Amino acid sequence: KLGAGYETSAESWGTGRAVARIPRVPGGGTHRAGQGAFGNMCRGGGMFNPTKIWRRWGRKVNLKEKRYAVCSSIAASGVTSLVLARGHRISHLKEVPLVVSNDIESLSKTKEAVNFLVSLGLKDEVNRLVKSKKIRAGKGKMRNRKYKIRNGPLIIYENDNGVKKAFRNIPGVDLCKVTKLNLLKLAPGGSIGRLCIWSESAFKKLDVIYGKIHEKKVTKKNYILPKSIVHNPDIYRIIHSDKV
Amino acid sequence: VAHNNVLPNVHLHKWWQHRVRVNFSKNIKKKKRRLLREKRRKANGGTPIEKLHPIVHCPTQRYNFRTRLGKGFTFEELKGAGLTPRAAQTIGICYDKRRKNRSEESLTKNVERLLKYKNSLVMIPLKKNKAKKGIGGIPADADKNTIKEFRNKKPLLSIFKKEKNTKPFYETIEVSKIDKEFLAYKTLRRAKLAERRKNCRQQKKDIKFKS
Amino acid sequence: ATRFKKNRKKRGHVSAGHGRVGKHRKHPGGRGKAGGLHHMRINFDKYHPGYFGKVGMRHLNLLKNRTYCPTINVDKLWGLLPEEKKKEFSENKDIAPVIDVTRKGYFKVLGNGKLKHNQPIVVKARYFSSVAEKKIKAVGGQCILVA
Amino acid sequence: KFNKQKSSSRRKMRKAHFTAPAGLRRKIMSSKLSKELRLKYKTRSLPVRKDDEVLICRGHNHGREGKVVKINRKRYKIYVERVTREKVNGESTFIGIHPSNVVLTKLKVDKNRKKILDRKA
RNA sequence: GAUGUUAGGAGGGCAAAUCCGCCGAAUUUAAGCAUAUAAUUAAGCGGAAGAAAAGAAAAUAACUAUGAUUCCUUUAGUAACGGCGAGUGAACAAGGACCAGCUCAAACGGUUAAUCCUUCGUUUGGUGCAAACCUUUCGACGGAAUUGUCGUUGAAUUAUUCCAUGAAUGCCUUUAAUUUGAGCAAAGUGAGCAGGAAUGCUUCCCCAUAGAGGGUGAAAGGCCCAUAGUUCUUUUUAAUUUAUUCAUUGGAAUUUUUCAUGUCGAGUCGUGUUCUUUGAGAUUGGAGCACUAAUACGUGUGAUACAUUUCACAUAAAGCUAAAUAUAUGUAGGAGACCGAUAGCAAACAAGUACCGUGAGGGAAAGAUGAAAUAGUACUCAGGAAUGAGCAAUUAAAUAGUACCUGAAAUCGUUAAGAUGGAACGGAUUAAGAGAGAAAACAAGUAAAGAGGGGAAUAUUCUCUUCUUUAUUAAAAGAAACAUCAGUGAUU
RNA sequence: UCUUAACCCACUCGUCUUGAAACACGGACCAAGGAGUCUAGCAAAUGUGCAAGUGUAUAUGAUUCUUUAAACAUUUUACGCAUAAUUAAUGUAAUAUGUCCAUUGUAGAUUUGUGCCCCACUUUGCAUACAAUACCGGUAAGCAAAUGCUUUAUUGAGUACGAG
RNA sequence: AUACUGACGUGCAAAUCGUUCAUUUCAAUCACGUUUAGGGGCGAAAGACUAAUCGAAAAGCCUAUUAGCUGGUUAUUUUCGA
RNA sequence: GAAAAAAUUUUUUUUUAGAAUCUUUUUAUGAGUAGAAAAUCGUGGGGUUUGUGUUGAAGCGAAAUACGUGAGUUUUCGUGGAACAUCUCCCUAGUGCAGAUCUUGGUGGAAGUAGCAACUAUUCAAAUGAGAACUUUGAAGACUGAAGUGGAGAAGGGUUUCUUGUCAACUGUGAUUGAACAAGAGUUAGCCGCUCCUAAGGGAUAGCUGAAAAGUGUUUAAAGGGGUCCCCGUCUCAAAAGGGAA
RNA sequence: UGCUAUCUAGCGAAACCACAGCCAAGGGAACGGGCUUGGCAAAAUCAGCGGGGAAAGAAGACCCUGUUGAGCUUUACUCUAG
RNA sequence: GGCCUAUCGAUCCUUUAUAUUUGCAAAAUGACGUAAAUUACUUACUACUGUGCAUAUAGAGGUGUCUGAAAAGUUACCACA
RNA sequence: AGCACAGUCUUAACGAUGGAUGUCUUGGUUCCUACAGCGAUGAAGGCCGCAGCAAAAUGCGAUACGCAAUGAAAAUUGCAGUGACUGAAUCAUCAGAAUGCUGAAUGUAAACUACACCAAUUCCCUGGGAAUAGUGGUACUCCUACAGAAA
Repeated sequence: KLGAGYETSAESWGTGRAVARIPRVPGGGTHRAGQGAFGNMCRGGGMFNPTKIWRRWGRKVNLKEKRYAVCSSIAASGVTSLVLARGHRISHLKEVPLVVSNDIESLSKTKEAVNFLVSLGLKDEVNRLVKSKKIRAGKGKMRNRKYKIRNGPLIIYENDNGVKKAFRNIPGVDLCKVTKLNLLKLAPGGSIGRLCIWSESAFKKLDVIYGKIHEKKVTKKNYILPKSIVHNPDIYRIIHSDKV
Repeated sequence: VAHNNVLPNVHLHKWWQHRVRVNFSKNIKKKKRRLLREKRRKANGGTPIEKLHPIVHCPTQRYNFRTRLGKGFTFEELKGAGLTPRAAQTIGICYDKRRKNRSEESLTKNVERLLKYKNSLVMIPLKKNKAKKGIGGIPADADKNTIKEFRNKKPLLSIFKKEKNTKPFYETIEVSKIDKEFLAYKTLRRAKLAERRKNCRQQKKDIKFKS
Repeated sequence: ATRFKKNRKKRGHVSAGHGRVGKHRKHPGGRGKAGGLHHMRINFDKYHPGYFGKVGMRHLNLLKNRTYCPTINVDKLWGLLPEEKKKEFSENKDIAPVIDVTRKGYFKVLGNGKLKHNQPIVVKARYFSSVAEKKIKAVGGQCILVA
Repeated sequence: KFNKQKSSSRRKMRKAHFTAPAGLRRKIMSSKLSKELRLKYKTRSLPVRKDDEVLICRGHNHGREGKVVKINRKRYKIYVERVTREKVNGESTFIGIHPSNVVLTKLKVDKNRKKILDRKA
């Protein structure tokens, strides 16, 4: 509040009568009177620096950097070891990226989705998600941040026929359109290696998007993927080698 | 001021704290603008609400190469098109009254653009099922089969946007068709130098003409 | 931001890095740039010499677009041409490339650099340097004054 | 969830809960219907009325059936005949029961109830 | 021009966050101060609106030019201004949002003002339950105005092509959006355990296009309201669908050919001067005063005073106009990486209150029993009474009894232990007391009989295991002590 | 562990001040609250992405609509800053063109060879330092029939295979 | 309201109380109503007074004015250190 | 890549390191205000991860053969009864107090002390009541001493009045008293005042200035009275002690 | 002599307060209640009193200082009502 | 320049010197110069082009509290840090 | 039924005292979205009333914690009291009716319930009969119309 901590008139009767030299509230019979008026040490004294909307809350996050983060997170999501490290219960999964047919995109009901997750082998993951409904502590509660849940599958879809409506209202599971990928969904808490479930439609569209077939409207305009500084990270194989 | 620090150039000595504004409405404002124009177009039967500008030259030494959307076609271009001012208001072409239509090349280009629009345009019957030939160089009233068939299709609104220009301009020329004769630096300096002599001559010409 | 600050390093330290003897108070030479020439003359002379005085006539409304100047050197003139196209010109002795520098955005061509010997090129521009002109003639190219 | 018309805050819902008009008070004085009756009426839950016969399913008083005496809209408590309690001075009153804790057996039929049942089915 | 309680009307005042006018400072900065700075800011007095004002060229350019307004991005911390010190500081272009035009006035129309209004009336429609609104042409009777209302936008004249027009019959079909209030709205109040009582724990079920939210005797998708989803009814505004004949009157646009080439706002511009202001600089805008113009081949502009001449561009001194844009006040929503009762609005509350001040004014302190008081202290005894106690008594719980959650520290009381010759405490090192402890601070395995648990073989045979219990052999571990070395001293 | 003892040692803390145990100043006590922040612009540092470009501005677009107030996209000469300096200023403006090679030195990282590997010669020779030449804008001086010239001076934040 | 520089001096009182003393028919005293307002008033002049306020009243604001000056300026270890 | 012990070659018992800000090893070094750096530890919130909850957590007091150089951390018992963490990683901040004649709130020592000293004085008996120096009644003694602690009225206050109850707190002692608290009751006008009249005064009309706000007030007026259509005329409030019927 | 003080019954504060509370000498910021060395030093109190606590108080009214002021004056500077 | 060691002064401003160097913002002011042409807005070619102001470079005019405020008294009425 | 030393200081235990801490939270907070003027046809503000038992903020205005109407719709309840088995008891909506005295405040006034002047006024009945001292109007400026006066 703009006027807070300063609206009162203020007075100074203590200098020449042995009371400390901070301003005092004027008046008589009210028990505010003769009390310390304002200043950051005082009751009613307000902030030392009043907060204002001048504050640099946002940031410019750069286009090339944004693209790199999405691509690299998708590549990280690829890696099986990273998926497990991220805490996904990977044991009964049957491919390194999890890829399902076109036929996924039409699935219609929460039970069918659960059945599909069980069929994949994510029953244990679904169990961890169910378990992970817990009350978030402290003042968050009073600000309507009541429960915290954990993050399981990210479903990447093209067709809108069923999956969009079906995987909606599944605790801990996220959805994204192939064009409109989100780094916040791909890497929660900035954590690399989220469990990604793709439609074949989505997977094929992805390949098109970041260069293939040269599709004029689907491709990102003259975009070029980044390349690693190290050509092959197996350093110990270099060490092992005969020349070395 | 101290050490290696540059002199400041801030103007925060005046009471700026009640003369400052921070934009938190941007993306929602953009959404509202989109919603407003979308609602308007839909209310107009989905018919175009877009305005077709003349192509006009960007000014002075810096921008003379470039060309942009202008205020309005104005009478000479409209007369060349065969369109009335009233028609120009009635249809989507941009309107004016004091933009002169200048040089031949610009006028010829804009009448061609008008002609392109005029050929393009199809006009819905005024009263529906009481079709007429009608006024202003506006198209005669559309038949019922065609207009319905056309309504189902997208409108073609490409011509509204600015056009592109020659992609390579790297063109070949044979060695014996060019020469080494030229003195461009000399030509420039001489041209500026001889301006005074010409200006004086031209003033005398202008006096003679006026006489 | 708040958790890495110098105040967090010095949190219980009284004056706290600003001098116990000093007892830290705001702008104690006077405000802003104001002590320049008077009290900060040594700083201004040593770090910003040509600051004080009045130099030159005035031009009341400059209008910077009137005198606008986008330049290229002859060195980078060939660089406006693609590699494969340039190879074709290198191969074919009988032809030269026309380059419209203004259509590529430039008005003046300056004389820094090298033009490859025995290799005609046609350069179209509003302005050329004396050196640029000399190089274009020397290599058997042509210069076109163009508006 | 999806509608942005109504608040998802704790704060508004509570205020609405305390400041209720009578129809709202009636809504949050509804009880679940008996199983064959739910099939009969095509209705999960019904607003309590004076001469209704409820069964208690919760608290220390669970498993007791009985007629409703008085309904207290203000404290949101129904009173039932066989849930008596003596007070500090030995006066007998009925224990007030929140309507969440009871399942309705025989609803009272009346013209207003008939209209409600006709509306529901 | 007076006068009228003549008949009909209007204004006044309030509210102010944003808006528009006036009028209009200083603290402050320069480390002093005077010009500059704060700042054309605050206060003052006025006017408006849901936005206002501004706006259709007396404009910008010098290009291959642009072409009403507003707004943004920018130019630009730049040209420029400045005790050229401190300091101040635009506009045009370009990219965009968004874009809308126009009419008085002269001029033109006299075998007729073709105008305008009040009062009296009168009928072709349409709603609504009813109030009542809404369309609708036709006559009077009064006035007003020629000191100029209405029509016209050079003038006729040709061909083309539209619009108003009136009557009869035909016809109001279908949807799509859009937006209100409305409704309906999935599965368990299933075992068992401990529990004051589950929404807990298990365990057997499930539902989700609803696992947002709230309430519900402890954390609820299945207890309730709600939610997601839908069924309508409401707003308007699109598409679709249907018109056909018969009838006058009038207007408009182009297009020919002739003919008319007329016109364009004065104590205003301008200039001088003064004071103010700005970017304006030998004067940018304002204002006072003095002198005071030209008529469209004029005169106003083209940022350094001037003369003399170009050329480009505009048309002042009359007027209006939607949109984008702004909004800290009132009301309504929705919010949060906000505060959590000394904070957050002064105010979580019977607070703009109490209370204080002659008055203008100044202005607080101030939330929580329990699931349930339709569980709020019954009863008895001792008391003048307050109260107290109880074999008596609610509650799961009363050192939970309404000055009721939790109940810190300061402070003070009771009991016990210690201390005590002008301080008090401390450090370092032991001591005696007073407490506490077995987790390294001893005891593996073996046999006996209790309690559990597992694995294998083809629901139960085989077999592997850990704790209690009786006693029965190991052992290791530390502390001592001496000897033995190696390092380092001292001794004779 | 707590508790007194006892030997030896033990001056009110904070504070400004050269200097406080002070006859210097503040502090009866306890609890809670209580002071280098935020914005603007700039700089160096270090990370990160790209590189002679870079940022995507206002804004548009979408099969984007609890969380979405973000995220995603942008049908080849817009603008900021950097790609050139100089200068009151009309202006002018970077090897010099016989060569796709590509300024001169001296140290100097790196490389060939000889007599695993340090080596001792040679061999090749970046950054960088110290110099040097060139050459461009300014200014002189000398000339000047204007494609202004001229070895020589001087001067700029210059330039001599771009770094932002 | 002269003196006792009386009592009082955490008062009976933010100027009281006791005793002494001046005044008492006029430039007298008292009431009520009324006038003159802040760089202003008013002043038998003392810069007096103008509501426990005066060499410039009270209220609110510019304002969180400004202060080279006074005071204060908050967990730990390690390193270099004037 | 095998070392030891216990058994009776074979059984049993212990161990068996490869995480670059990392592990092993060696030597040197170790002062410190103002000041600079790094490593830490804690608080509020956020994302993330995987847990803790009424077979009682947080919180709080007292502790612990506890761990850490340290800030701290961890834990026990007691109280307590609802929400609590993240060291896995990383963001963010109204983020760490002994002190400011700090702010605010509570509280002590000073201390059962200073003190309850203006104003000549009370006694006896009785009654009431739980209880009487200071309530009531009586008897005495006294005092105020008509410039009265007596009557009346103005200002100002406002049910303080009065009866009937009455004693939680108040009535700076006591208290049954009360100007405290509770329930009621009560102020009667042709003639008494106000009300009316004008004054010192104030506010306006008429004007005129001033951007307005205001500054002025018959002063460049076509204006309330009496008359058989004529003759006169600025208004208005202002005295509870002037004038003023009874 | 009165009224107080005094003692009881009753009611019942405040200022002040780093921690405190015997000296002497020494050194020391050059005059110590605490420090070093000496003298010494044995509970608890009641009534007083003024040697000390460089006693209490009020951010030295004195003096000096500030590129803080304010008041006043002139033939100080710059204006200005008249 | 004075036998040596002394004999002196920023920015802004004013002023006079100096220039085949410049500017006053769409243009011009020598000079219609020199040629041709002749219906005319002809066509070439020319280092030297009005008043006034601004610059640029070089001095001088001064600041002696001399690395540069345009600045007298007074307070025993006084206040504050 | 004995025995303690006192006082002062310290320790532990247990209480008083106090209101911190912790936990809440129908409140604040900032932002975004959305609509957005009232008044002589008497606003805002202010008084004075009005509850069965009723003081208060709240609510309402002499018909006064509501009247009527609509949509919900069976209770109400501290006591008394009022209804149901659907214009009743309860809510919400709220368009009809009602809205004291004031206040720009406007008949002259104002520390006044003081004071003018012109209309006397209202109801009931079907073209008449009854009641009541009651109720209105009458400010200042402007405008249009009319009037009778003044060129």
